Amino acid sequence: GAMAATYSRRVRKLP
Amino acid sequence: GSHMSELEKAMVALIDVFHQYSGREGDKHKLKKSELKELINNELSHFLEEIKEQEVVDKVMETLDNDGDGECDFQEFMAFVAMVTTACHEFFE
Amino acid sequence: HMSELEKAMVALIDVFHQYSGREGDKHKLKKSELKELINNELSHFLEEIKEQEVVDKVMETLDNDGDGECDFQEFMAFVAMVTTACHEFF
Ligand SMILES: [Ca+2]
Ligand SMILES: [Ca+2]
Ligand SMILES: [Ca+2]
Ligand SMILES: [Ca+2]
Repeated sequence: GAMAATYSRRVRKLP
Repeated sequence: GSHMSELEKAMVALIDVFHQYSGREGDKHKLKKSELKELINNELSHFLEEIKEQEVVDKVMETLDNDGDGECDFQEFMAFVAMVTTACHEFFE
Repeated sequence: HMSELEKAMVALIDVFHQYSGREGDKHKLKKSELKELINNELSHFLEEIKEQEVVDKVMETLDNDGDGECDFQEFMAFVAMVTTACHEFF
């Protein structure tokens, strides 16, 4: 909060 | 552990906020500049200054768009999240 | 009142700092901290890491500045990678 303005190895199955 | 971790719930939220805005107009799997604008203005109102100039959203979308299709897909949105998160972190060390 | 998106970003930072702070360089994840992060905090998205070779490969993939460890920017690329893969199955 300043702020920054702008301009700047295996997956499971899982149900 | 067996509970969904904060990391894993963080990730889910990234997916959810994307689809909640990408689903609004046109392609439901991509953010056109209008959707991206709303996302940033409504969900990053503490980290990013509000966008009201069209030129800004054009420039942000230009930097974000690497498939060159004029819209932000999820992979490209993650890159954007990475960038923003990294910036806030740089002011935290 | 921070948004869900903003809270998610902060939690990404908080978990990196929790694990990176345990051993050695307190601002980077070494291989052992990385294996623990994945096994402890990603057990529903990634298969458990049981073998050294797997940690080696992951760190090798993640380590783009060549120092053998994973800094925060390299961690975000990891999170982008994983989240994007999961995004498919949803
Ligand atoms: Ca859309
Ligand atoms: Ca695109
Ligand atoms: Ca460390
Ligand atoms: Ca590195």
